Amino acid sequence: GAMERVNPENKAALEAWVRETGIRLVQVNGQRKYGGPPPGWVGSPPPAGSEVFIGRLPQDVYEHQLIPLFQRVGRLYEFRLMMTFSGLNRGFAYARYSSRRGAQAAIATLHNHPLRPSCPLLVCRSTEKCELSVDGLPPNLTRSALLLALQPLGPGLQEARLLPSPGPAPGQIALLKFSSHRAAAMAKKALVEGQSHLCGEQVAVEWLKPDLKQRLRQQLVGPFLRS
RNA sequence: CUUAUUUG
Repeated sequence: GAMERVNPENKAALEAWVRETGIRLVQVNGQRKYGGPPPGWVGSPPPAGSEVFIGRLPQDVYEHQLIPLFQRVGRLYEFRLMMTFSGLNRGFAYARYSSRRGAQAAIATLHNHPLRPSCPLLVCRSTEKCELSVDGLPPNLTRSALLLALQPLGPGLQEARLLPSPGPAPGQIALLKFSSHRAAAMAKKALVEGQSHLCGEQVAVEWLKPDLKQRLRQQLVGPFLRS
């Protein structure tokens, strides 16, 4: 029989695994995330580039493959894996390492890992979610009103600054530091949902980028090199 | 780089 039916043995295999480590994948309306890593180490990820994200993966692979592939390049603190149902499952996931040295090895090891002859497994980092980015903004409105305009929908905001535009054109950029990933996502989501066009102008909501951040920093160091 | 969570 079979060969014309689904294979539940796959999703059953990881169930038999999570039970033997006691991680018990927490569901998110259908998504899944791993946590509560095995003993042999103690601590918590410090402020570091310990963030890593794989992409362009197979739509049929399970975390029972991606997760061990993470625990071998470095200490995993928390992995997460998501898919969609608009017509077909996606294949993308990310993880946070005990330190950036684990995250740096992971990309340099998994990006160069051809899981299949047709799957150039892509990886990335520095998408910490800890910070939010904005573009366009109001015409002349002050930075104080920008925050207030999004403060009731993102009360987790600790600090924000507006200056270092991506260039070459003017228009500044707004860089918000939230209390948590989701805290920035709750605010970020409201802006893409339609809380944008503040002061009747225009806005574009996006996260930090590894190319954006170096350009941000190269001009941010400017006023910071002195008192 | 062939780049993602807010969610399907």
